[PDB]
Amino acid sequence: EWQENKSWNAHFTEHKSQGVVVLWNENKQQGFTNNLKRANQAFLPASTFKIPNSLIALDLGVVKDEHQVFKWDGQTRDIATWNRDHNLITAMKYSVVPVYQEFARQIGEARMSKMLHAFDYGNEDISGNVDSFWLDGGIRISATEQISFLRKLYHNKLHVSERSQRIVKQAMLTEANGDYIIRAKTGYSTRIEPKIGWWVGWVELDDNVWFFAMNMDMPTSDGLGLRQAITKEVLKQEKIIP
Ligand SMILES: O=C(O)c1c(Cn2cccn2)ccc2c1OB(O)CO2
Repeated sequence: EWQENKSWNAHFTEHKSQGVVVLWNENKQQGFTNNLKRANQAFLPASTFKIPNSLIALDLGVVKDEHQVFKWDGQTRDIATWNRDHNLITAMKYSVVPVYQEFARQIGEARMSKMLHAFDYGNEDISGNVDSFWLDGGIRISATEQISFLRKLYHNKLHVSERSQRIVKQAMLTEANGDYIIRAKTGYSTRIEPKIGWWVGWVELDDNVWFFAMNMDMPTSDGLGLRQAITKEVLKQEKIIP
């Protein structure tokens, strides 16, 4: 069920980095990680919370489909991609916080709390500001717990409609070619220590699917590219991608 492979530490070492990668082989039902303790510690989800928050908003009508437009409110913010109109697709891709804060207001916390207990998401706790608990409130989740939630979403087993789950999976699309497909979501948590980055999702092959969840220390914005680079080094060492 779970094996530790400390050879993968070489990939964090050679980049002067600390973190964890967790993998799950769905055909064989086997899990793998470089550090079993950190794999099972809880952190703020940050922008990886955009997956469940999308699901809830669609199932309630706040978002009607993936073409509906959320136009720029005219307030200039330090991230430049955020100062333009978006839909569900581009708002996931550029991690556009103020679009999703507006959703959370619309949903309100009786219904947000209800959906998270139904989802069995993390510690299920939404203490703090209705529109920022995932960035500086009481909600926490581990890498192994990210994997269990994502497996339900892959199999359409969450207690929302099939249509909602299909639309969110479309909007998670990150990479594809003749060898693999990746559906995933980035996160960057900087408001409460420790600053960390996330990348969670899966790799679809012709005949199997490998779920993944990673996080790593991130004192400076300069190492954000390492989230994907280290993850792909593990995948290649294990012969999952070329
Ligand atoms: O890593 C994030 O997703 C991300 C980034 C960087 N980034 C966006 C797309 C790829 N990288 C910047 C700000 C931010 C972010 O997520 B959240 O946790 C909210 O704020």
